[PDB]
Amino acid sequence: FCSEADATIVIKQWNQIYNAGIGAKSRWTMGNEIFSSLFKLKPESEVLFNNVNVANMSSGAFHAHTVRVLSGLDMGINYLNDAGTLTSLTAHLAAQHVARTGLKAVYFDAMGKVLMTVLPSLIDNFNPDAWRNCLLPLKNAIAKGLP
Amino acid sequence: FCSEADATIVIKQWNQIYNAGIGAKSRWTMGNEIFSSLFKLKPESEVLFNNVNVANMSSGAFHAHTVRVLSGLDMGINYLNDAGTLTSLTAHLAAQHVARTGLKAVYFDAMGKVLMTVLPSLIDNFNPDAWRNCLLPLKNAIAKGLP
Amino acid sequence: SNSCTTEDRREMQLMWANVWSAQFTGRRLAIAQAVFKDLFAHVPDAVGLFDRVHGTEIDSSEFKAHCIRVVNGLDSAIGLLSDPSTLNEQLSHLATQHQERAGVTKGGFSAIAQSFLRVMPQVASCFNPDAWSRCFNRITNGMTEGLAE
Amino acid sequence: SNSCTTEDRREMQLMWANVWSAQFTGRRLAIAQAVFKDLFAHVPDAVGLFDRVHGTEIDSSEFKAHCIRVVNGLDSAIGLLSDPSTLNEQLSHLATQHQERAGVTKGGFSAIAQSFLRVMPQVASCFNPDAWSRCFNRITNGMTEGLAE
Amino acid sequence: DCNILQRLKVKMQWAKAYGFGTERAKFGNSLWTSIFNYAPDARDLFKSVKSEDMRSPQFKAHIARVIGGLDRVISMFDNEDALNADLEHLKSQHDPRGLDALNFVVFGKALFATVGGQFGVCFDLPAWESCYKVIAMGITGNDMFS
Amino acid sequence: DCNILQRLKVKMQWAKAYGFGTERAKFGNSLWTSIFNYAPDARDLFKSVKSEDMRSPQFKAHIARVIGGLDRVISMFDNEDALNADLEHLKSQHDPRGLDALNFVVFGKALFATVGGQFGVCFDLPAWESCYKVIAMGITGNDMFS
Amino acid sequence: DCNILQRLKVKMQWAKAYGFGTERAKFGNSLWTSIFNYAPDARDLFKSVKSEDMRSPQFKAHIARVIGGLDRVISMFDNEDALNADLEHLKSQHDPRGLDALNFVVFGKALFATVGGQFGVCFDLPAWESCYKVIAMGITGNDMFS
Amino acid sequence: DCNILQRLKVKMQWAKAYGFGTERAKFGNSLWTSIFNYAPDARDLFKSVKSEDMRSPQFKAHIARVIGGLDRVISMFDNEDALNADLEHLKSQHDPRGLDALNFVVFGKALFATVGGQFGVCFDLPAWESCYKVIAMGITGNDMFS
Amino acid sequence: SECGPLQRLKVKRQWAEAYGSGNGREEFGHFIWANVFKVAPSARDMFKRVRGDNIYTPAFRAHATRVLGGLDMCVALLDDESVLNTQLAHLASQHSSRGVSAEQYNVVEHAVMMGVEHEIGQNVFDKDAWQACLDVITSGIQGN
Amino acid sequence: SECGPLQRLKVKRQWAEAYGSGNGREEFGHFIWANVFKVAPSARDMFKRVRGDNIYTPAFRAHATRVLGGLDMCVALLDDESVLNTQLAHLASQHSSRGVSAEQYNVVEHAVMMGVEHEIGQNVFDKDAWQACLDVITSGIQGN
Ligand code: HEM
Ligand code: HEM
Ligand code: HEM
Ligand code: HEM
Ligand code: HEM
Ligand code: HEM
Ligand code: HEM
Ligand code: HEM
Ligand code: HEM
Ligand code: HEM
Ligand SMILES: *[C@@H]1O[C@H](CO[C@@H]2O[C@@H](C)[C@@H](O)[C@@H](O)[C@@H]2O)[C@@H](O)[C@H](O)[C@H]1NC(C)=O
Ligand SMILES: *[C@@H]1O[C@H](CO[C@@H]2O[C@@H](C)[C@@H](O)[C@@H](O)[C@@H]2O)[C@@H](O)[C@H](O)[C@H]1NC(C)=O
Repeated sequence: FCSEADATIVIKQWNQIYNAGIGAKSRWTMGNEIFSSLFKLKPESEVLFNNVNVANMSSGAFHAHTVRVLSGLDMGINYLNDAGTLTSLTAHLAAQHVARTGLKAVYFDAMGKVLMTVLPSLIDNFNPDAWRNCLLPLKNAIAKGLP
Repeated sequence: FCSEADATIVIKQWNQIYNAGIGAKSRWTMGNEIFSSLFKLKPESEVLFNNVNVANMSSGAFHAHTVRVLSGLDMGINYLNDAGTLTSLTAHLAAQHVARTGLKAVYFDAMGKVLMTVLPSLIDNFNPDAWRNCLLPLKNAIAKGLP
Repeated sequence: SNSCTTEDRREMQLMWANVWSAQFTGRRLAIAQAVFKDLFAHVPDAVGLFDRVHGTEIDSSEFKAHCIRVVNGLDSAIGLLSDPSTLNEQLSHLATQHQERAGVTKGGFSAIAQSFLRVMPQVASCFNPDAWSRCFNRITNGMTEGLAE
Repeated sequence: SNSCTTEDRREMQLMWANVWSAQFTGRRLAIAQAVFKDLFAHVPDAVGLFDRVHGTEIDSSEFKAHCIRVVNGLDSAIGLLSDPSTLNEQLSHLATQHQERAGVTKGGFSAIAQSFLRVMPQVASCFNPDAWSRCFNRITNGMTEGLAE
Repeated sequence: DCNILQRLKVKMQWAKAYGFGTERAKFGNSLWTSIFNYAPDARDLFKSVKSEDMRSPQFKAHIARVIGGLDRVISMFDNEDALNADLEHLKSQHDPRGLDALNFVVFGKALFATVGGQFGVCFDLPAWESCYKVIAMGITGNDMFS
Repeated sequence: DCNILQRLKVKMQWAKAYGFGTERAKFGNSLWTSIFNYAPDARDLFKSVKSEDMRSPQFKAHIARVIGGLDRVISMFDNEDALNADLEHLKSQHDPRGLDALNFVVFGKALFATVGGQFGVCFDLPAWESCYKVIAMGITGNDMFS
Repeated sequence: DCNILQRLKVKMQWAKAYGFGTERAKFGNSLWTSIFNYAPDARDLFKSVKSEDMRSPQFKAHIARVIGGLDRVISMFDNEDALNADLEHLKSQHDPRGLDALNFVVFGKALFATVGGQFGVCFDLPAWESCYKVIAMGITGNDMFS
Repeated sequence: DCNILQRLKVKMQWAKAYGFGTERAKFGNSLWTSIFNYAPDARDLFKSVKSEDMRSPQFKAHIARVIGGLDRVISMFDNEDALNADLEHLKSQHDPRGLDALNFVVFGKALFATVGGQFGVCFDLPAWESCYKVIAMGITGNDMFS
Repeated sequence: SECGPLQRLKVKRQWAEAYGSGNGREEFGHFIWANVFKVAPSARDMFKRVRGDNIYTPAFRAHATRVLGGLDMCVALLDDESVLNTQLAHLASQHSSRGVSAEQYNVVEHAVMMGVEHEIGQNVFDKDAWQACLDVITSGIQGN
Repeated sequence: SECGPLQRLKVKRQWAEAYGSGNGREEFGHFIWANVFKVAPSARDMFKRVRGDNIYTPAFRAHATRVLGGLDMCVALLDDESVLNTQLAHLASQHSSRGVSAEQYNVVEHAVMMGVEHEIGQNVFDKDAWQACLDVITSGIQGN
């Protein structure tokens, strides 16, 4: 996936803005910013989130969706040094996405650029290279098998 | 009397302005300021120091009086962590004062306010709470039995 | 002695920091609102002292902003317990802010002191009620100097 | 992965600092001139890209000053590998400096990359070619964004 | 029960005992070692994630998802709308498995022991009993958690 | 229920959380700090031992008596005759004080959090719940603890 | 003797060997352990302050007053007026006790040994012999200290 | 051989292994311990500087001059004019001694072993073989060093 | 730049680091107001009651404590538009009769920014986020 | 004072210490340009393309990297008159169309000097050597 020193940087900068001691309001604030930006790069994808009430991004259903997305992203980040477990974790995330009709791999490319865009606004001394070396293997492993 | 951490603060701030390596001129300067202030709050008490030539506060007799007062105050401060010995030391100081005619306990209250007033002008980061927690048990133990 | 000692001061700042939220009012607002709920349910005539900040509507923006101010003033005082010189000045400022208000007395502070004694163990870990109240009283003592009983 | 890792970055800065001279161009000038000698002897038509700085006369003051500039720009980039945010900006500035010049392509950088791979072990102690080229390529990747193949 | 103060208390003590990085996996391994020791029969329920070997990347992956689920649910303790929505989502995943609700009771005991054994003496067990009921109630719907 | 194997586990985990010397005093202070934080009103029940000041010699003597009672009861967990004789004796000391049996529920919660927070992650909470019931039943006689 | 230089020297070495806080009491205990070892008969003179037990708060209090007296007198070494005035005050307290002046000689020996053993090799014994004479002369008035 | 890159490389590794202060003398003693161990016959050539005792100030002085000579020559590796001029100066000092050139080969082996054993694995032996040839050629003039 | 949701989050965390728990608060406040009065000595007169002449006094240190507490309340409320506006209006009334210029609010603004940077380091300080979100705060203390 | 052979050697070694290998370079450049823009805020406008408004941005930090690299090349060439003049002329053309005043070159000069002193300590800083040898550099960037 990515090196231990790179993974160490990513994990530390991530806990900085995301951990168990952070109220969910900042959780879905980040989630709303991330997904609103995804719908601006790829408007065609907003229809895929109709089941979680994307029509109202202030709803309890969509807040919960973004929370479990960021939680899954957090789970992958915190297992960067356990490559065997990360493989299984990303394989499961891939199955949870391949089954969803309308998802193209390009949408995950667009999500990657959103993360590379938003996170520097949130993170002290954001390291885009350490994040690229680690997120891109994550992105592909989740988009593995996507059209 | 007072807690060990409070006593530690008092003792340290006291050695700062009073120790064995300090010439007696600064000793009676502090003593003159302290007693001049006591005579301004309670003028009735200046008559009690006639035996040590309070009429001339530049005299060798009155300099010596203030020196032994501050020395006794120093002795009590440096035994704050030895409560059993401080009890005996203050009991002796009480006997040396109860025997003196004309002394009211209110005079020792006034002395306390003088100390709380003067010492901040002399001491770096004077801690009035740590000093109150320790001096007030000292003051009462010396004024114990006074009218 | 019942005096707020250097030890008691360290412990209170620990009990407070392990609950205080440095970035979001969610934890401060909850503690404060819970305290005044306790105070009002024990002192009914106190709600009318906060007519101005909508005391009857604890979830209004006006009372939310007042709760934040109260908790901010307590936070400043707890931190200034390390610097009693400055603390004494700040407690005087708080006193005159609670002065010239009929109904604001020394009896209401004893009541809110109990309010905190019931709220804090529900949200604070490793709570020491003895060391807490000795320094809480030390704080309120400066806040109630020129107040009625 | 072939990615320039945090580890590879530390190693390159070590390979570079153990050769770089902080006070005298003698070591910088030698490395740079040796690199372009290698590049010209492998890419003959490249010399004409440096007509302006007397590429044919490697020992002229004009090409000496150009070599110092190239090595200074590489030194800045290697140091900025620790701060990729700033690094990305600096590599863009270098890209536009190599843009709008016919003959300056992505093929010349692959050639000079080999030039460095032959020069550096001759002057650097403890040289790691794997870790060096992974981050050298990372650097040239930003320098060749809007260039022809 | 599980008032707003207990919800904050639970969020505090959870964040501490849960920690960062690989300690998270150690917590999760301890949580599940306790569940299978409290109820050895529950292990056969997780053959789809290779509970046959709790060191396998399959079961380690399951542990991560579960404790990640606890974390996100606890993080939403202060927002009813997002909380219930996610609890409904967890219920829709667990209902087709036809799980005996008595194992969610077992899960709670193992969670209390793991958090409290990691957090120390100041563990607020009543608050965790109350606020776990809210979680198990949302996932199962069983009034055993009333 | 509290069977013989659970009795052995509790004896073993108690011995270890309890400790030697001044650790017992620190253990005892934490248990009673937890009790009065779990239920502030229960503190007024102990004015006979000066609960107003918990570092007073009168209350520290009470703490020592209580955790001394816990230790000796737990030690006799494997002899029914001796154990029930002592529980009967403890019941006779507590009954004329008219105590609400719900306070013994709170006591158990604090005991679990104290022992568990001291002993660590492998604390057997089901074992302790079932066996403390045996103690609380022996002392109060209330079928709450049945 | 005891010129102004020796008075400053004595003030320096006294401040160092006397120290701060509880070390002061250790110095004082050593000073008096030496006096009673040099002259065991002198111990019976201090039954009013419980010299029967040098660890008692009564004798510890006496030690503090005495070494505090030394400190204030040494501190006034550079001001004749204040010095003699305080020495007269000490004389008025010691005269009614009818003390053999040979014990003030013993006190001096014990003081030199304690200060020098605490201060180290650079102890100026002649200066301390000269300037202690000035002190004992003011308290006793005996020309043995001439 | 001995191009400009190898000259810089040699200057780098020399500066490191040569060090500062007394380590310089330890390097020099090791260099000459090796020469006399590689060729015991060479020792008799240095009776003018008391090679009979390598610890004597006479031979220590000789060691210092030699390694100081290496250092200044290596320092001038990047300037042909100064280099050859100093090498000619060394040649005029060594020629009247009628030295077998095979001992300059021995000197080189001992120098490589000492520098490399001090500098570590990254020692560039080919570069040191090439650039020492340049030095021995300038001092001896022998085409054995071609 | 704009004080959007992301900038409010960054400012929140950076303030919490700079403001801290309470130990460095006295030095934090001192650094700020030593800067304010250096850039604008004429501002001292408005602080007559709190010893603006001597910022080392306990009287002024308590004033600096109140100012920082006011900033803390606003920063903590940057994600709560409704409540933030209420508190900002309270601060506005606390300054209404004092004639504080828009130039002076910018001076203190710059001092607060130099103080946070001095507290957390230039290496991480987000000038755009801090400038935009303090503008939102000061502009609300000035009514508008 | 004159920038002779000895002063060039001293400046060389003192620069190498201050400029370092690369770890303190971001702080080194920041200290310099925080001084420049404080002494002369009006100079910010010439740096519009590199975010002169916000010297914390990666855009300006890259500009400060280039400036320091330019100084490094000149300092390293202070013992090489011919090559130094060539590089100084290159810097001159890089500033030719920008209208940089002689007053501004002295401002940056003073900032560079305060930055080296801040980096190596006032205890060793050679003001005469640095003043004389930076004059030689700036005067060559201004044509003459
Ligand atoms: C780092 C990037 C992403 C991660 C870690 C991630 C992870 C997740 C997770 C954990 C879930 C919920 C699974 C569950 O129901 O338990 C989810 C749902 C979903 N994700 Fe992703 N996701 C990512 C990016 C994307 C992208 C780029 C898309 C493109 C449209 C996408 C589309 C969806 C959809 C449609 C759902 C289902 C929403 C629903 O429940 O109705 N995700 N994702
Ligand atoms: C911290 C406060 C005080 C301390 C430690 C203290 C201690 C002493 C000491 C050690 C002496 C000399 C005893 C001796 O003769 O050996 C003394 C004398 C005396 N003190 Fe106090 N004192 C204090 C405050 C006061 C106050 C407030 C008064 C009120 C008038 C007072 C009245 C006197 C008098 C009248 C004498 C006798 C003066 C004389 O010798 O003629 N003292 N005190
Ligand atoms: C530790 C306890 C308390 C603290 C730290 C505290 C602090 C504060 C603070 C900081 C303010 C804001 C003043 C302003 O912004 O001008 C305030 C206002 C006020 N407080 Fe307190 N307070 C405490 C207890 C009480 C009690 C017990 C009462 C009444 C029984 C009370 C009554 C009031 C009133 C009436 C106001 C003004 C209403 C308003 O500003 O709209 N406070 N308090
Ligand atoms: C790591 C590799 C390289 C680095 C660090 C580098 C860096 C630089 C720098 C700093 C300059 C100075 C620009 C200025 O002062 O305005 C420059 C100029 C130039 N470079 Fe590169 N360069 C590299 C590779 C190449 C290659 C491979 C080529 C061609 C195949 C090339 C062609 C040029 C040209 C034509 C100029 C301008 C001529 C002149 O300024 O007189 N560079 N380079
Ligand atoms: C608070 C308690 C619990 C939480 C938060 C929780 C959460 C989760 C999560 C997040 C997943 C992964 C969903 C997915 O991505 O597909 C999952 C799967 C599962 N859970 Fe739960 N869980 C809890 C308790 C339990 C209990 C007590 C049982 C059974 C005794 C159970 C049985 C399962 C099974 C069988 C699976 C799927 C295994 C597989 O994928 O093969 N869960 N749970
Ligand atoms: C659950 C296990 C408990 C044990 C092993 C235990 C043990 C003891 C012991 C050994 C004594 C001393 C008896 C004596 O010598 O006079 C005592 C006294 C007492 N206990 Fe308990 N206790 C338990 C629970 C409780 C609870 C939950 C309460 C009330 C909430 C309680 C209330 C009291 C009171 C009021 C006293 C009398 C204190 C006094 O002497 O003034 N006990 N207990
Ligand atoms: C430089 C030498 C000495 C100094 C500075 C000194 C000082 C003092 C002081 C300050 C007191 C306490 C006065 C009071 O507060 O009542 C005292 C008491 C006393 N001193 Fe001295 N002393 C010295 C030597 C001696 C010697 C050598 C003896 C006897 C051999 C002696 C016998 C006593 C006695 C018997 C008391 C009173 C004991 C009591 O209160 O019951 N002193 N002295
Ligand atoms: C790179 C190799 C060498 C260098 C740089 C070198 C350098 C020097 C230097 C600096 C001196 C001192 C000249 C003076 O101040 O009088 C010296 C003296 C001498 N060297 Fe060499 N040397 C080298 C190799 C050798 C070898 C291989 C031999 C013989 C096998 C040799 C034989 C001598 C002798 C006999 C003396 C004079 C001893 C005396 O003064 O009594 N040298 N050399
Ligand atoms: C920009 C953010 C500011 C904040 C957060 C702030 C906060 C505060 C607070 C909380 C008080 C206490 C009011 C009270 O308790 O009565 C206060 C008082 C005061 N402030 Fe500000 N303030 C700010 C800006 C300014 C500026 C820019 C000035 C003047 C240049 C200023 C001048 C004053 C004055 C004169 C007082 C009255 C102090 C007294 O005499 O008691 N404030 N401020
Ligand atoms: C005194 C020593 C100086 C050095 C070593 C230096 C160095 C440099 C360098 C290397 C560049 C990069 C040019 C490029 O790549 O296109 C640059 C750009 C620039 N410099 Fe300087 N400079 C100095 C003085 C100054 C001064 C005093 C000013 C103004 C007060 C100034 C204003 C500028 C401007 C406006 C740019 C253009 C930046 C851009 O928009 O890309 N320079 N400088
Ligand atoms: C969007 O939702 C906002 C938030 O309200 C919460 O979520 C909605 C879905 C309801 O469940 C409500 O009870 C919650 O409090 C609303 O403020 C907003 O009006 C909604 N927008 C529209 C267009 O309906
Ligand atoms: C008060 O005393 C001042 C200090 O003089 C010293 O003390 C007096 C008591 C004499 O002992 C003298 O020999 C000392 O040098 C005098 O300067 C001052 O004049 C005195 N004041 C009065 C009114 O007599």
